[PDB]
Amino acid sequence: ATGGYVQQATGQASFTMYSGCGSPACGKAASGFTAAINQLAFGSAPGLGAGDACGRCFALTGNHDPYSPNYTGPFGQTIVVKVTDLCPVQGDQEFCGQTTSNPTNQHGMPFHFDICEDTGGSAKFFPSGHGALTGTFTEVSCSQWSGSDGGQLWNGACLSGETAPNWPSTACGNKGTAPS
Ligand SMILES: CC(CCO)CCO
Ligand SMILES: CC(CCO)CCO
Ligand SMILES: CC(CCO)CCO
Repeated sequence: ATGGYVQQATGQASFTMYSGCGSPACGKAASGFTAAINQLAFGSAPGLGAGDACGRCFALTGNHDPYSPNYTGPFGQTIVVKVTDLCPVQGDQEFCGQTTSNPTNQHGMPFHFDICEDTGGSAKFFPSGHGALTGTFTEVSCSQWSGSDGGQLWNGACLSGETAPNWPSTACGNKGTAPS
């Protein structure tokens, strides 16, 4: 996409959970299930505002635990998240370090969703004892997402991807150039 960001409506991803998603990088939280997405897909960098992932809705499915490769299941439910947040490239190199020159993480995945625990998404998705998974995602209409957006936390906040057609398309827009 613009900026060299890798923004595909469907693909393979890794998955983790995180806490404290009430002041996320898009500048609006939401009451439904939410996630952070890796920087290369988010479409912005820390401090540069919302990227084009902001507000888009995705159906996530886990089907492997790379840390317990003999575990056969059960996995969790497929859930629909709204992306509200950035999983930065400069932080966790295991999961969100994808760049334009090296577009997969340490699990070989080109995308990562960090699912916010606070509002219930991770309890639907991760079986007890299996908090890091790999699997798939597909962008869906936000008609498939229960929830209400929070208020703007700063000027420029954006979740306008919530009404956009699936990628390829533009809503909030990408900021600067993707990490190399
Ligand atoms: C759980 C929500 C209550 C306000 O709608 C806040 C989540 O950001
Ligand atoms: C064959 C493995 C067990 C698979 O559940 C054990 C030996 O690596
Ligand atoms: C996390 C899930 C594992 C069972 O498939 C349960 C969600 O209800």
